[PDB]
Amino acid sequence: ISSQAQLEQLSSVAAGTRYLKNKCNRSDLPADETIYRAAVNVGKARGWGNIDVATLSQNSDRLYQQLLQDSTPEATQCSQFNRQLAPFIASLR
Amino acid sequence: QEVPVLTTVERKTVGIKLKVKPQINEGDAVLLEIEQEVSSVADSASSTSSDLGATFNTRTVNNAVLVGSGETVVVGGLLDKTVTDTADKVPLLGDIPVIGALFRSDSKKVSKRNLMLFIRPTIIRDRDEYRQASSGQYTAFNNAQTKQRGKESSEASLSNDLLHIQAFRQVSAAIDAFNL
Amino acid sequence: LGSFNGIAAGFYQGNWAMLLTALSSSTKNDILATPSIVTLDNMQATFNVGQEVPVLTTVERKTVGIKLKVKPQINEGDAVLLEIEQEVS
Amino acid sequence: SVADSASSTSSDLGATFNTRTVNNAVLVGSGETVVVGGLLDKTVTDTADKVPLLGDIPVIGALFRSDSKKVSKRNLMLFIRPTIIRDRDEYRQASSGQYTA
Amino acid sequence: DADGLNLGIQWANKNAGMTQFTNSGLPISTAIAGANQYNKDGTISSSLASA
Repeated sequence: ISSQAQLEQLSSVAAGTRYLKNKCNRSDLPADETIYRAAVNVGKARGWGNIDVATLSQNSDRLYQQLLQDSTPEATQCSQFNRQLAPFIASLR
Repeated sequence: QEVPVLTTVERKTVGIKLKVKPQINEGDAVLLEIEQEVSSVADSASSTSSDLGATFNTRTVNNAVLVGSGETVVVGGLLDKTVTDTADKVPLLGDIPVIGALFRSDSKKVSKRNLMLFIRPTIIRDRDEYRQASSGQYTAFNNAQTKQRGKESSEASLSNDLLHIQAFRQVSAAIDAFNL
Repeated sequence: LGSFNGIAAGFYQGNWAMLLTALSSSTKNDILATPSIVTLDNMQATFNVGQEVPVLTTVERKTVGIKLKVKPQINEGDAVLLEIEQEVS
Repeated sequence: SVADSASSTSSDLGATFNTRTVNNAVLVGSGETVVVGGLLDKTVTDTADKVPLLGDIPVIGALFRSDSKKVSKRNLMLFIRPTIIRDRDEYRQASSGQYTA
Repeated sequence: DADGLNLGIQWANKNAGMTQFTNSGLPISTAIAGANQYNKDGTISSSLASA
């Protein structure tokens, strides 16, 4: 509840942004490393304790697999995310 | 609510009794022999003679109409003002408006009123067409619901999980958490 | 005196007296009623607004308002027939 | 339900019987959340009174108005959902899971 | 919606006339009976117009 929710929230936005880039034609989004750096920057702006980049990467991978294996139609996933990762996108640009 | 009158008495209902009969004719058209009333009881002060105490304010519509599928339709309408005046003055006096205004005695009042009725159907053929109608409409509910007081809700949220149709439920949730 | 209205002027000079008495009163009242409705031709629609009050005829329900009902018949290209009845009570 | 905070009982029949009553027919797929019936409604009323010609300067004159305002909002939603069950197997999940709920 | 207004005055004099208006909610009777009863009793007595 101290170092877990921060990691999960940043991993979730990084995984969803990578999903959007790879599977929902969001070619305006930068490479995976840049998405990871942007998620770290969101945590830094909030004054959060330093989040390990590699710990963020490993978690985010796991969440990306969950988005991929989900039995949710793609169209629905892309629409949902595109509207969920909206603010984030703004921050990373 | 429901309230009994003395006709030994029977059951009487006061509310919004909206009933209809839909007939789909063309590819897109419908027929609606609708009737309803919005009733209440006021009784600030009224005629009750120790018999039956009741006012039963009501408006009651019924008719039949042809309507296209997705359409806003004016059914019934009323708009009305009502003014009354009361004056009295010692004769020959009060005639100089600026000065004599000290002898008139005036009581004036008005009442204005208006009433409007609208109906709108939508056809639904199969599952697909159903999802938008339900989900969207339900959102229209949550709009006013979550509009003022920001509370977390087991029922509402879970029900939404129904209307949606496990991992996606995790990531979208987490994103939501983040943006508070 | 609890009910009187107007003016009257007291005078006294020895043995006599006199009281003048007058008043003016007026009252004005207006109303307006515009209902509107739609229906098909052959089926009758009916419409009403207003409260409902019971009389002792053990009693029954009685309505007081604007009961406007009609029957529209479209004949020509443009003409109509209206067996309308209503009351403002 | 029955409320009866205060209501019309004339020493006859004491009752309010607040109620909402639905009935209809619908076609529905097996595992599906379905909106059946719905109501949503607000109701506002205002009451003002002031000595005439006064209270007109909002910042200053506010000392002569007398205000009573109130609102009421309301909403109501109905949902149904069936599930078909063919045999024992299909039965176990429905019961067990539901019981867990 | 409903709007309403009213306005009116009234006069009184022992040696002179009397300008009364009942619609107002209070006659002069309330006054002539309010003050002579007041200052007779010294203070209010419930006999006065409950209006």
